[PDB]
Amino acid sequence: MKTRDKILLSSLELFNDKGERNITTNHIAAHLAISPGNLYYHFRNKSDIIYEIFQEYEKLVDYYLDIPEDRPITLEDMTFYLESVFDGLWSYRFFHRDLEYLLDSDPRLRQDYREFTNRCLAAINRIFAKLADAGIIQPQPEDLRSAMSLNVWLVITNWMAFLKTAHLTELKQGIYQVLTLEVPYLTPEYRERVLALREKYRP
Amino acid sequence: MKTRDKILLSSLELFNDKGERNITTNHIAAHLAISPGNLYYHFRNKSDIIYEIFQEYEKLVDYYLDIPEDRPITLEDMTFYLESVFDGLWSYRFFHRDLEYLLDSDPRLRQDYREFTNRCLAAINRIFAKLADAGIIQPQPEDLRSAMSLNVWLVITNWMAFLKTAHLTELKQGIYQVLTLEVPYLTPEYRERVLALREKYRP
Repeated sequence: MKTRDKILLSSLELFNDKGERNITTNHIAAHLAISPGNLYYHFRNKSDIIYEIFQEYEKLVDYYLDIPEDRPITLEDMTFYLESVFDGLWSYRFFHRDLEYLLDSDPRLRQDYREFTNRCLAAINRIFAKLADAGIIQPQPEDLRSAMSLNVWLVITNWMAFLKTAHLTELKQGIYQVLTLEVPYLTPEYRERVLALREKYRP
Repeated sequence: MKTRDKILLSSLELFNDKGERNITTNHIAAHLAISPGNLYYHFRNKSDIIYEIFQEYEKLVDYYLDIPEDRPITLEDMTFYLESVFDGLWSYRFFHRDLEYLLDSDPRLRQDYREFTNRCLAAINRIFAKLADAGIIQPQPEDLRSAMSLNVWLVITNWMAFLKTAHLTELKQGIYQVLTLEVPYLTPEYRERVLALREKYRP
């Protein structure tokens, strides 16, 4: 692994574990046993570290939420989209925790995150659109589906934060809450299985 | 106004405007034109300021969410509960922004916030329970209602945070998203008005 990749890997670990608030470039250099100057060669400041870490998260989520258009959406796809996004949110937990300071610190990050959020929302719309086509949920108007998609986002991205105030694999039980959003829209064909599936995620 | 009350009022203003992360007791003393020693008399450290500010927010929300039991719940009550909680979340915006560091800094705050969250959730259950009794929504099982109540909480407390990433009275349009949760459970009697009401909050 190249020195640079260690820097990104270790920074992520320290940010997730101690909070980005409390981690400086000197801490990161000390952890990695490289001089401050060595770290500076690869990254001029902490914001540049954070931006590149975000760019890896962005690439990951885009890859998971690249919806296939040549086949119908299955329940196994639904569980994959949900689990993989929840795993992402755990692996990059430092980001959503200090989100608002990170956006304010970096206009590039703010711009990219706004655009990323629209892609994610557009993938949630698209998943529901396909679930309708497959006969899993009842098809809904353009407005009520945009609203419902935002609620999915709001629930998923605030689950970690709720767990810290209520008290790894403890984390995925937020799927139960997301599936609760689509409980009354389930068609007769699938009501039995989707509820059965939902139950397997209960805290 | 007593010197102490100014300290709490001004600390809230500086925390909301600049972020608690970036505000120290010296900044607060400087803003108020009182010596560091004068501030120390009233508050030994920043955590004590924050705890007391939280205790005022807690009292406020408890007062708004003290559900009357001697009459049925109306739609006007529903809008009040929603608007007042959203106004609270704006007025104390600094708290939810740095929530996780604030809980970690103070075990008293962590304990009280966990308990406060249960009271709030228990008021959401109770509001739905009363909406069922009034014939506004369809009555739901104990489990599906606990789940739905948590989704309300998850949506409300993450609305501010979404607005910073998507781009005062701009803030209350999250009511549309909360009411979207109860759209399919509306009874024939009230479907017309609750949707009509929901529309008045559209961004």
